[PDB]
Amino acid sequence: GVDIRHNKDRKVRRKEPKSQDIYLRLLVKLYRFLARRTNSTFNQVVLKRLFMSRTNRPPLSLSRMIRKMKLPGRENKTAVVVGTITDDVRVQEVPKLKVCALRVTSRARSRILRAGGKILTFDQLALDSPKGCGTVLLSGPRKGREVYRHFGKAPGTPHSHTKPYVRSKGRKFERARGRRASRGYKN
Amino acid sequence: PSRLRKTRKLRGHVSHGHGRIGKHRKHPGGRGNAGGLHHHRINFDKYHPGYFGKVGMKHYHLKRNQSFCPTVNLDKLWTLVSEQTRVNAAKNKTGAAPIIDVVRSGYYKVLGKGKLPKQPVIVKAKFFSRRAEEKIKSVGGACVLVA
Amino acid sequence: EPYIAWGYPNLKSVNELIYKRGYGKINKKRIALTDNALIARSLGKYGIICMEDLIH
Amino acid sequence: YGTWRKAASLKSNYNLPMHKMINTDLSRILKSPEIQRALRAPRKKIHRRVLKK
Amino acid sequence: AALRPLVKPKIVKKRTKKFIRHQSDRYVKIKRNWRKPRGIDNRVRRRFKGQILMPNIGYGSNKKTKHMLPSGFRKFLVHNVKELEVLLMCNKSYCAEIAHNVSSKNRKAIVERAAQLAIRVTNPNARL
Amino acid sequence: TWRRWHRRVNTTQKRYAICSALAASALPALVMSKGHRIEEVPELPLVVEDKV
Amino acid sequence: SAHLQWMVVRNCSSFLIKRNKQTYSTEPNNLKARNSFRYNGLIHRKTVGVEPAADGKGVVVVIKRRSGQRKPATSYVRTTINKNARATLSSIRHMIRKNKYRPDLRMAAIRRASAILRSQKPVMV
RNA sequence: UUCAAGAGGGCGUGAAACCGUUAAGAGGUAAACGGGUGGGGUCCGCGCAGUCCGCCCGGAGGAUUCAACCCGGCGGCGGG
RNA sequence: GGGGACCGUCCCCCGACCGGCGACCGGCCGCCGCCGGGCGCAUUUCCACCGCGGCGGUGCGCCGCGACCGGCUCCGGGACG
RNA sequence: CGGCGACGUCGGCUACCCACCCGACCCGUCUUGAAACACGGACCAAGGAGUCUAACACGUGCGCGAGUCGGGGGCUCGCAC
RNA sequence: CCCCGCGGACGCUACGCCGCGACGAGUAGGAGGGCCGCUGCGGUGAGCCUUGAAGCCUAGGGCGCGGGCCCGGGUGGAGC
Ligand SMILES: [Mg+2]
Ligand SMILES: [Mg+2]
Ligand SMILES: [Mg+2]
Ligand SMILES: [Mg+2]
Ligand SMILES: [Mg+2]
Ligand SMILES: [Mg+2]
Ligand SMILES: [Mg+2]
Ligand SMILES: [Mg+2]
Ligand SMILES: [Mg+2]
Ligand SMILES: [Mg+2]
Ligand SMILES: [Mg+2]
Ligand SMILES: [Mg+2]
Ligand SMILES: [Mg+2]
Ligand SMILES: [Mg+2]
Ligand SMILES: [Mg+2]
Ligand SMILES: [Mg+2]
Ligand SMILES: [Mg+2]
Ligand SMILES: [Mg+2]
Ligand SMILES: [Mg+2]
Ligand SMILES: [Mg+2]
Repeated sequence: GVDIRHNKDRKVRRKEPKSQDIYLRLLVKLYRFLARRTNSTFNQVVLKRLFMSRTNRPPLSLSRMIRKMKLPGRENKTAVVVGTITDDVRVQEVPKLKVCALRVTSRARSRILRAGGKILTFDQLALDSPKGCGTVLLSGPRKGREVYRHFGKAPGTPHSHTKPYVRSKGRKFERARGRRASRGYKN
Repeated sequence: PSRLRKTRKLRGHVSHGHGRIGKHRKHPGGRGNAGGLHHHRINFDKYHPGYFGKVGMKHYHLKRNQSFCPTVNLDKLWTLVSEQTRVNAAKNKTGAAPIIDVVRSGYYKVLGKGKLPKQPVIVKAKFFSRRAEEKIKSVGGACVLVA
Repeated sequence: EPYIAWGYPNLKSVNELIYKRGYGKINKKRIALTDNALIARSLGKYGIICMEDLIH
Repeated sequence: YGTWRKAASLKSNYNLPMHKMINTDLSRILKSPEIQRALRAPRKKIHRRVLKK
Repeated sequence: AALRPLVKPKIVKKRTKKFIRHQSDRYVKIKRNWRKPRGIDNRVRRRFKGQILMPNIGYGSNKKTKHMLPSGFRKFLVHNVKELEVLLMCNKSYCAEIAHNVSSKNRKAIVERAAQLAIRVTNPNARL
Repeated sequence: TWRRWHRRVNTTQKRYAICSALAASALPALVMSKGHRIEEVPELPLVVEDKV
Repeated sequence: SAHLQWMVVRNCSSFLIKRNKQTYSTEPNNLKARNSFRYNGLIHRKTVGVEPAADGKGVVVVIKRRSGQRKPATSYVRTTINKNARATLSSIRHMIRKNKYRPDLRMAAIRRASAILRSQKPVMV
């Protein structure tokens, strides 16, 4: 026998979408071919993102996209997000944007198009830039979710600022002993 | 669908996934939140600090309607009116500023998170914050109060 | 020391070990050294382009 | 159920759902010159195990 | 005389006997259908020498000769003539066989059509 | 008797499904694959006059 | 589109036979009668099928016309070839190759026509 | 009698445990079991002078007709 | 309260130019293919048979033998330094 | 390349009986340790044990998205479905 | 500018097919796959069936690592 350990042999990663959506699987076929037959690493990143789950494909807001596309040298580049583009009602001026997204909210789409912008699907992006040249690959905030407030060190340990799980918030719900020096301790 | 569950896979395995040594007994450790200060103290202190004890003043017959006061921020303030209102105000030659009545839209207090566009505007609200009023005045607007 | 037997190989030992049982770690795979191209692709940048170079 | 350029007049909030893939003709997309210009040549030769002599 | 397959490789069976259940010899209540022993002290499970062998994947057949009849064909179950015509372009690798509940008059027609199409039937004289 | 026999589906989901079914009813491959003998039908979105 | 419809019928179809570790597909214009994207006889803009003639002699070569894709009544043009085997195979080869009409089915159609003609010639004693 | 009593009034089918008889085999380390062979037996193989088919050569025979042209129909492709 | 004006989307049209006839289709042409009918009636074509015919593929009903090649392996001779 | 081939033989490592060589203690279970002088088990048939509700948490799939959700009510000949 | 030959195997259920390398103990426990099996519902098989369903029996033929399955013979008599 050989002296090796087999507990890390199988790498845990998406090799395909768990989704049964046929349009998603079709453009997965398209970008699988593109990744295999081109040297571009953009295609590989896009394919692995297409495999991902919804929590790993967070929505990207219009404001965040505009802010990332306003950076110097990104003029006339295509903003590519593997996910949904969301309207942000906190912004008032929408510039002319060339955009490729898996999904676009109806209000975001109307705002982008009335601002003179252009919206593409991923097959159109493959026909436009097959190697992903002239693109800005964006992503929504991956940790912008409520669960990440509860993740981390336990709430009852020193120097932890993680939210606890409480059915209600109020002065009677997890505020006395272990939360203030007057009631035992605080940490 | 019961055909997708672990019980279908656990047929033939004698302990049904609960171990041979410790088994699956009725209630080892108590029922519910039993022993939260005695033998589940570590769990309660670790994950629910503040669980035990009283804090603050009690108040009988709380009527939540009395304290009902929804709030809106200045970054969402212009979404209470139509797009036409803001566009006409922006392109208006005169000093006429539109009125946004947040009470009509269902808010009582105007908070001052975010920035405003550079357009004068008259805001009607029950309550204002200091910074919201300052930011409204800095764009040439006015804050009026309603009851 | 209790687990190994070791010593000083001579030229014939090096030759026979490389020629009869020499395999290369090429792309994390165990590939038999059946062609000098296998050596030259991986170790050509060091001047080693043949079994003779490897043995030397 | 509405058009894509006008909402349904008998459902009061409904519009037709949007495609995430406009052109589903995978064969045409792959045969297109713009895709073919960007590809490397196929590696269609099979390299089987060499019996170590 | 019989129709011959496209190729006739040598079929190698790693094991030719059935895997009988542990102690299925000692009891009638225990059928010979294989059940994995899960007892804490079971010597068949522990794989002591001289005991009943346990089926595992190493006994798998060569994929080139798996599911292959001793005639060289692979069987396909047919219930009528329409199902028989699917083997028209697979004459020399797949052989039809008529389902057990197909009546005698209908299986006569299936046999005739298979003879016309040069499809081998594993049970051509079965209700007559 | 309180087994939760019923499920509620989002109205947008149900409308989506209706749209998908209607779109698929106009493709002869899908109707033939449901097995509906549309071989002499002159036009798969088959429309007849109001007098019917 | 062919790929879209294939993603719908690749596993859910009334022509699908999944049995004995084998898969067959029984739609009318399928050469080799296999469940496959290339040989599916329904999902393509242009398909070719070879069937036995209405009587017991000859073949029918049916090809899908280009225009009426949504009009199944007129979508297929059927011709009957009732010649000797070599001339029949030449005719089918010229229909597929000369027209550039789906040339990936040429040998499948030729072999199916050979099978049909061989089944039509009388059985031996 | 009935289609059937190998449906005969606790009667559709009629499993196993268990029992009787018949047939074959065996028998001093209780039976039973795994691996490997051997012998016998029951069946299977349309087994019993052993496959088909593509082209070419030769011989002996048939038949519309082979190509190319003419007419008509129908498709594929291209057209500023 | 009505009735208007304006704005934003729309629904049909009158129209000129722009990309294409497209996976929305017809008419003409041009090429090609197929089918049907004529003509073509023989050094062409096709059909079935025979030879213990040749070349290809698969493969021999059963039981067997040999040869050379290559892989692995265990041994044995001979010679050189 | 050889031999053999229908009422006697040919092939069928599976399947029935038997013989021999090697190997082979009775399962389940609790247990550090079971073949145990530890417990249950004479045999066979049929039945026989992680379920449903509610509430949470995380993961995954779907739709919409700063929104989302009609679940309670109401409208559609009241009702084969 | 292919043409005395107008011709040239297979493939690619892309959830498919192919190549190369290393590896394979397992209680408690976890996970995946199951064209393993049971019962019922919606679809579908122009499915099967009194010229014989279910069930049961079987020294019958086989397939699968296996769960199991298919086919022959008998019995059975209405559904699968
Ligand atoms: Mg391990
Ligand atoms: Mg276990
Ligand atoms: Mg304990
Ligand atoms: Mg077996
Ligand atoms: Mg038993
Ligand atoms: Mg133990
Ligand atoms: Mg009877
Ligand atoms: Mg009875
Ligand atoms: Mg007896
Ligand atoms: Mg015990
Ligand atoms: Mg003890
Ligand atoms: Mg024990
Ligand atoms: Mg003892
Ligand atoms: Mg005792
Ligand atoms: Mg006890
Ligand atoms: Mg008992
Ligand atoms: Mg007892
Ligand atoms: Mg039972
Ligand atoms: Mg090992
Ligand atoms: Mg293992």
